[PDB]
Amino acid sequence: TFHVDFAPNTGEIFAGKQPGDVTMFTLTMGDTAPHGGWRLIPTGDSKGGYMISADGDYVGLYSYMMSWVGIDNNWYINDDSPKDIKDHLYVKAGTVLKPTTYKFTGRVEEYVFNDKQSTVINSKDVSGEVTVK
Repeated sequence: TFHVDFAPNTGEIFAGKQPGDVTMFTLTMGDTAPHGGWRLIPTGDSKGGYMISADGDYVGLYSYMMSWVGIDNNWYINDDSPKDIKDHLYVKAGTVLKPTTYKFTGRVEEYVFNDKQSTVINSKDVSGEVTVK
């Protein structure tokens, strides 16, 4: 019922100063069963909303669909609906990328609301690696 697909850009990205926004990873989340929302928690070396290169450089990522809350270490979206949500984790135009492989690790959490509080009903560890030349 609950499902999470997470994946590197299936395309090819090349290094240098990116002339447009570019998606590093796609993030798709959905459940028909009832629910209030979704959050992505960047774990490990990714804490803070980063991907990390094979060389050790940390590059910030943005979410198309979700709001970023620094003090909690998560992105979140409130959404009552049965449709897969498709989000892109991307870098902004102007971001300098290197010829290397970038890694992101996180945890997606599905929750439900109860008038005052939210409560986690499913959870999945996501992980991926995207290469550039």
